Amino acid sequence: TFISRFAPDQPRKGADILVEALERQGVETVFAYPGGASMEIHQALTRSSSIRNVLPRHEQGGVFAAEGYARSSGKPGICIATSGPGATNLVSGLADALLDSVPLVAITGQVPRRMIGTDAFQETPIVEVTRSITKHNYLVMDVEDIPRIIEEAFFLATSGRPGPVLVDVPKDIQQQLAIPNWEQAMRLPGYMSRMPKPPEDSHLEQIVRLISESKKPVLYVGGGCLNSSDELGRFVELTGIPVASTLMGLGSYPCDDELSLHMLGMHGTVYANYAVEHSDLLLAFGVRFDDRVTGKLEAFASRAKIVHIDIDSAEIGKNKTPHVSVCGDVKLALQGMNKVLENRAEELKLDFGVWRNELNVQKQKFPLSFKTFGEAIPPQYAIKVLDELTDGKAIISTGVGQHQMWAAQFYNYKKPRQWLSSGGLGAMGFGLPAAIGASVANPDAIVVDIDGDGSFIMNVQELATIRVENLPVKVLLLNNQHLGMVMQWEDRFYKANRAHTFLGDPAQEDEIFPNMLLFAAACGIPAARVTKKADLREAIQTMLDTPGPYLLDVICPHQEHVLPMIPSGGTFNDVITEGDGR
Amino acid sequence: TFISRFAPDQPRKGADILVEALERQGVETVFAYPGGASMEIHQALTRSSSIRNVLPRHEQGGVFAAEGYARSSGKPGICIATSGPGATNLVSGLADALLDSVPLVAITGQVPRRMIGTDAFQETPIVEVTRSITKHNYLVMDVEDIPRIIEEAFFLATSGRPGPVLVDVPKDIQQQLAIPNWEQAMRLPGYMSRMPKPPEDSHLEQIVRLISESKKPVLYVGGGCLNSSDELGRFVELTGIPVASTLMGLGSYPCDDELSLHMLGMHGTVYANYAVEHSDLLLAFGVRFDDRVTGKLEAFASRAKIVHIDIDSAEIGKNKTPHVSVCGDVKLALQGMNKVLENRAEELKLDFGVWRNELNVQKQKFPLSFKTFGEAIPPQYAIKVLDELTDGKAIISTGVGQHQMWAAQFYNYKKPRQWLSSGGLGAMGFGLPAAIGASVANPDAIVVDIDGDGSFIMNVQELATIRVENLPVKVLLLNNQHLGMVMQWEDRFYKANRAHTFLGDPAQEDEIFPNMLLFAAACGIPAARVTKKADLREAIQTMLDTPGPYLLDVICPHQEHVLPMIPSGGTFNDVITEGDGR
Amino acid sequence: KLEAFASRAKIVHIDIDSAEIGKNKTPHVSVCGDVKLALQGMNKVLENRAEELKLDFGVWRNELNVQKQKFPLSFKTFGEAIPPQYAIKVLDELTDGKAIISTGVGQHQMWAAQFYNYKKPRQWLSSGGLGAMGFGLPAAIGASVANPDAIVVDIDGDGSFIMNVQELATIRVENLPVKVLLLNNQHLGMVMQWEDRFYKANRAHTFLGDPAQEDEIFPNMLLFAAACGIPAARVTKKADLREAIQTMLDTPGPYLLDVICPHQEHVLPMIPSGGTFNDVITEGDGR
Ligand SMILES: Cc1cc2nc3c(=O)[nH]c(=O)nc-3n(C[C@H](O)[C@H](O)[C@H](O)COP(=O)(O)OP(=O)(O)OC[C@H]3O[C@@H](n4cnc5c(N)ncnc54)[C@H](O)[C@@H]3O)c2cc1C
Ligand SMILES: Cc1cc2nc3c(=O)[nH]c(=O)nc-3n(C[C@H](O)[C@H](O)[C@H](O)COP(=O)(O)OP(=O)(O)OC[C@H]3O[C@@H](n4cnc5c(N)ncnc54)[C@H](O)[C@@H]3O)c2cc1C
Ligand SMILES: Cc1ncc(Cn2c(C)c(CCOP(=O)(O)OP(=O)(O)O)sc2=O)c(N)n1
Ligand SMILES: Cc1ncc(Cn2c(C)c(CCOP(=O)(O)OP(=O)(O)O)sc2=O)c(N)n1
Ligand SMILES: Cc1ncc(Cn2c(C)c(CCOP(=O)(O)OP(=O)(O)O)sc2=O)c(N)n1
Ligand SMILES: COC(=O)c1csc(C)c1S(=O)(=O)NC(=O)n1nc(OC)n(C)c1=O
Ligand SMILES: COC(=O)c1csc(C)c1S(=O)(=O)NC(=O)n1nc(OC)n(C)c1=O
Ligand SMILES: [K+]
Ligand SMILES: [Mg+2]
Ligand SMILES: [Mg+2]
Ligand SMILES: [Mg+2]
Repeated sequence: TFISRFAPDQPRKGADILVEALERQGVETVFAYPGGASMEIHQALTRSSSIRNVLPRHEQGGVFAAEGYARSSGKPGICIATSGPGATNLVSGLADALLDSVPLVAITGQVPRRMIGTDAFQETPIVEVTRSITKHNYLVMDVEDIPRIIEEAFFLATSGRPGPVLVDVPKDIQQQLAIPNWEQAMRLPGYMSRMPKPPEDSHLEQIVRLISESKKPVLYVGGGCLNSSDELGRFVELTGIPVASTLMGLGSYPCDDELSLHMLGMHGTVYANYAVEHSDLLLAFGVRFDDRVTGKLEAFASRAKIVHIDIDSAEIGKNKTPHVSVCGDVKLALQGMNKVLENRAEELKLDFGVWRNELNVQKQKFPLSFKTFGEAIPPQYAIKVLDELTDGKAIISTGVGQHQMWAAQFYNYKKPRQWLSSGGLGAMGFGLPAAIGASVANPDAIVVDIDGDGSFIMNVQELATIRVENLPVKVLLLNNQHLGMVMQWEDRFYKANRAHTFLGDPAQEDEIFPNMLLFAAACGIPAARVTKKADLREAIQTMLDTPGPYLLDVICPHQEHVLPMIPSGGTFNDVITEGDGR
Repeated sequence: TFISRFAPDQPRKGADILVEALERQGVETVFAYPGGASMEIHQALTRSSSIRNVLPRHEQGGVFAAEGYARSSGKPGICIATSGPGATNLVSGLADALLDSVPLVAITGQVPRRMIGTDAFQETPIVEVTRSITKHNYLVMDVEDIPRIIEEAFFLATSGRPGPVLVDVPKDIQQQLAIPNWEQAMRLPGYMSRMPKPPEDSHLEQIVRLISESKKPVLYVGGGCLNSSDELGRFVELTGIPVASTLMGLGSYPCDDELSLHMLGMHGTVYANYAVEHSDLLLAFGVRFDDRVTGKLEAFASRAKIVHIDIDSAEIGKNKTPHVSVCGDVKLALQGMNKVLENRAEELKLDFGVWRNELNVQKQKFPLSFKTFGEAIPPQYAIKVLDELTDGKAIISTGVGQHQMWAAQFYNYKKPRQWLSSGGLGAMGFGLPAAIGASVANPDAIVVDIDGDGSFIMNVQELATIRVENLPVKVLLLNNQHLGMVMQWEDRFYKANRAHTFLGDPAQEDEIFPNMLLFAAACGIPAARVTKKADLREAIQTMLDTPGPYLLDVICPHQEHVLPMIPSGGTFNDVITEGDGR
Repeated sequence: KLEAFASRAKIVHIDIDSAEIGKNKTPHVSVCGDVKLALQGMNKVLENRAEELKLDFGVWRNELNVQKQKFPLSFKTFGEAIPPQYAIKVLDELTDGKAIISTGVGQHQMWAAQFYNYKKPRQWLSSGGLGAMGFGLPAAIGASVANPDAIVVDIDGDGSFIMNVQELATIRVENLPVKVLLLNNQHLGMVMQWEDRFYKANRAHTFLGDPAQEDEIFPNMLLFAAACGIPAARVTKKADLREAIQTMLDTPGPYLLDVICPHQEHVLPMIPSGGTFNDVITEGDGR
């Protein structure tokens, strides 16, 4: 039973109605940056004793924090911004959430209704701007629509394929007095009629049949499995089918496990891509056959009968055409298949040990590798040490680039929602704010932002947020003084011709620039720099053991290349295994 | 005669064609941040010896810099970004340029043509997203359309009412080899047929007639007059009509002049708003009757015959209905009227000395004012000292808020394009990057960013850009530890109830947080902090005399309110002249 | 050509749509509002200051009345053939200018506007901006329902009329006294006219009759009416025209009068599209 701060017959501002609507959705935390068109909402927030605001220093920091909050918890992330420049600053985060299917509700203040379309002060047609980069959006045109729309927004954001929903609220609506009706019915008849039914037995039996008839099966798991770790683990025990994961699905199956092929794709392991290449049965659970993974589609799993289970019908048959498909929750499909695989367990004689042996040979001949030069610090080694010292239980957010790939390759995530990273849009500056959101959602957890010097400085202002909110966010800054990923492509495809990839100061090219330590000191955040590999272990330990926020500046040689690499649009035969920029 | 780096019969990459197209437009400087979808363009830039790139640390920094470049020169500003997260990071700047009518060409890399619409890696439908916040945009679908589209984009951005134009270029187009045709004809038959003709004599004679029949005329000038300072000055000499300027029109008429009523509007001077209120003839040249200026439209210039000259027909009669109008270049209209006003100079007996005396009485009774408390530093006084020490010849960019209004009130701009400020959208974080663009465009000029601690930290990463590019950007940071403008509205309309407006650290509320000096030190930028009013003059002098970049942290009491103030939607009778938050 | 239009005039524009004020022609004085209210206000002033003002544009009116004598609306009469202009002029006389007139689109539409003197507004129903054929007959239906006691006449062309000929059924079933004055030139006249002046009279699918019997009137519109139980007749000689129209009016209920016209007629005068007043065509047809 919900308790309101207002009487059932007591008229209150629309802004107060909007906040209570959030309270009735179980919202405990918002990321809101005040402005003229949203002042009323911010006032209403202070009257709430159950909702806490985390003030960012930039709205992009706000929305990225909401994403980190969502990704690390499974709850919807909520961010609030003012009209105009506030709203437009959310855009990268909205697109980010849509591409990675992250549940998000974004609320923006708007100019009064009568002022709309007149090019008014701080006015932006944000609904028009964001229609193609949100799952859905709204323009509230009456105070009485607030309870319904808020309920619909949370429902749409969290159900089916999750995604961002934006609600635009005109200032006069916020100021209007009304008595809300919470027993309103949602107006989503089309969306609800197309909601996937629970998986039928006939479809599930067909899959189990294909498994018993295969000899080289491979699991291909992604973001859709983040809530099915238990079910998937049970499935693997009953089948013994090796698991390859996408960038978005890391941790769904334990990375330190024997049957883990780790990540597949452009920078996936040789043995993961091998498995898919030579498979005769491909179990695609919660994936979307993106080109980072497939490369040339005609060569991708060319020998396999393909099973695709997705909650979005639009994804089934989009790029790769499956032989067998199921449109529904992969969690329910796994449960159903587990029931059958156990009751008919000995009737079936599942044993892909010969196939697993073949893959384990590839794992020995072509494992993940890095080279150590003198006392210089290998970024791969740095991440591997972090894994050991945190016992693989840390929440890891990243920026985008080389360090991102290494963070995915050399850390073994035990559970889902430990790995927070921008995959589809691949937005730099994501790491630090996402870590903020994750730490708020998980106060007792070890939270580490593995960032690059390019990505880190993009939203460096959120260091202030971290200190003020007293969040124990650790920053593992891998500093190669470059935009590494772009620099790598220059080396392989443009004869190493540098085109604005150096981030330091050409007047003092051997000096580290900027001095990230002083960025931290500005925000009262303790920090240090390590350069010698011998001192690295103790330095990371110090970062972890020191209570509160910490910045560790890890200096790396920039000549390092992410390996292995399948060129864009290429095949497994085109995989690059050796070489750098020396 | 233009000289190409390629033979007329030599096939070259589309990216090389795009860069030469910029060269043929006279482009000398771009603000580009590299990414996968735009690597080809960046490669092509290095082969150019006439175009220089300024690498920002954030694309929003890039686009804001392009704006500052444009506003301070009258040339189009050019920014380049990669696909996806690069493109979306431009959005605030695009909206900003559209609302303030700033000439801008934005180029974004895009995924290959065949990949469009497939939710590909780093793909954003940026044309769809930005259609409502640009003057026009393009999606290049063939390499042979590049010369035409680039030419059209620059033409559209700089002609008529200036504005931002975005050109989206797919990666495969950049890589395709072709022989460009530069003699292509632009496909803009509609736009060109609606281009305003030069002002007719009959229209101009009607205005001059109204002037001779008036007794209380007032000039109402704005952004449209930025290229007519000479013509406008000549006009004033011949008429003796007092001048009121918008936030966007500052400097069109010299602020230190006797006939200057300074700024009108919400935070305009009492005597400027008085003049308009009691005028019988309102000469609206290059303005758009925004609500910051007019307040309640029915009360705005209720006794005046209104003359409106605008190059955009859609602006004439939008909010306020004029008696006489001219659709065309205000520069040409001024020239025509000057010719008549001089030939019929003694036939006309223009003498509004009685009206000017009435206004000068209001100027004595209600001048701009500030109070000095002990040794604390008045922000108004700080800006006034900067004016004296730079002799009013400095280029001034600002953030958004209280400091912005004070920068407009207490600095007397002699010429147009000294004043760079986000007016229509009012985007924070604009100041520092805009100063960067201005300094690149004007290497020998004194460039000063008058910023607030909220706005400054939003794009603080561009401090790195400043040092690396060795730009003599001065930062006058007015630090009140708050979001001042919002805090002011809290005091007057919400009983001073603080809702997330404090920017410091509540654990050490008397300590200045963050330490902006260390932000500068991180980027090797010399800096200092002043707290006592007695030391202020010497501190600013040091900032100016010190060669290169400099940050001056000016500590101000936060209780200050911007005055005077006409409440939103109010009239002249509702003007607030006294009070703060003490 | 906008640059030539009223090039010597100070322009006053009163419109209730602000988007229309300054769109094509830039006014010196404008009022955004109801023209009805503007007229009322100006009338009050023009009467109170009536003798203070000495308004007398008799010299200007004399100059125009000279042009009216030298260049009036005209048509030519060939033998016993029926001039469509004359047909409409006779309808005006016999209905005393009090009839509601709907039209199709084309030559007959222009003649209906030129040679009928409408006394009051909302007598004239015609598609102007879009200019949609097949408008006449259904519009007459709507007008007759709204104005049961009024004389309603659809002045239509054989191309426009047949486009929605099915509404003849509607007319009979609803027992509406809709009169149809069908001006039949066996062609798409307006298009045919442009062919004559701009394409050397090269016919491109403008003939509406049957090429196997090109002198026979096709289709037989009388039988269209008979199908829907609507009394009808056809007139060909100018001498019988007056009595035929009278019969149409005096006959209670719906009626179709098929008026046969020579197709060589051109709508005059004509200013070519995008032209000026100096480019006005005053003479010529397709003979
Ligand atoms: C520099 C860089 C390099 C990259 N290289 C790689 C790489 O080498 N390898 C790699 O894998 N990725 C790589 N990516 C990431 C890549 O772009 C995509 O983000 C990722 O591959 C797609 O993840 P996904 O296939 O698991 O589908 P997701 O984007 O995670 O979407 C989840 C899918 O499952 C469905 N789904 C959601 N919930 C359910 C449910 N309950 N039941 C059933 N279905 C559900 C959804 O409809 C959707 O189709 C890289 C990114 C960057 C920035
Ligand atoms: C916190 C804050 C407070 C503000 N308060 C105020 C205030 O108190 N007073 C104030 O004035 N502003 C204030 N503003 C700014 C305000 O929102 C607008 O930016 C500004 O008032 C509009 O400028 P403008 O009227 O000159 O037209 P502009 O936005 O500058 O546009 C120029 C106009 O002239 C036309 N034009 C352009 N070129 C030509 C040409 N060659 N010939 C003829 N016409 C041309 C254009 O079509 C356009 O209509 C404030 C902004 C902020 C952020
Ligand atoms: C906002 C933005 N701009 C540009 C890019 C393109 N981009 C860029 C410029 C990368 C290099 C990132 O540099 P870094 O220092 O943050 O990390 P690494 O040096 O490890 O690559 S990665 C990449 O794909 C992007 N993903 N996001
Ligand atoms: C990106 C963004 N967010 C929010 C606002 C709304 N806003 C805010 C939050 C202002 C206060 C700015 O604080 P400041 O420190 O930069 O300057 P002052 O303290 O002098 O006001 S001003 C204003 O209109 C805005 N204009 N732009
Ligand atoms: C539905 C439609 N199609 C085509 C046209 C173009 N059009 C055509 C084909 C006209 C000739 C109409 O023939 P008509 O018999 O109805 O009238 P006239 O012979 O008097 O011109 S008039 C004209 O502008 C149109 N206006 N409407
Ligand atoms: C924020 O912009 C708006 O909401 C706005 C656009 S038009 C219009 C009448 C309004 S408002 O309702 O009357 N609030 C307002 O002007 N302001 N102006 C401010 O600072 C100048 N603030 C803080 C407002 O709320
Ligand atoms: C940048 O994104 C794209 O341009 C892109 C989307 S789909 C597709 C086939 C391409 S690309 O032409 O083949 N370049 C590319 O993949 N990448 N990938 C990169 O890093 C992973 N870089 C730097 C690219 O250019
Ligand atoms: K930033
Ligand atoms: Mg780097
Ligand atoms: Mg401040
Ligand atoms: Mg005809």
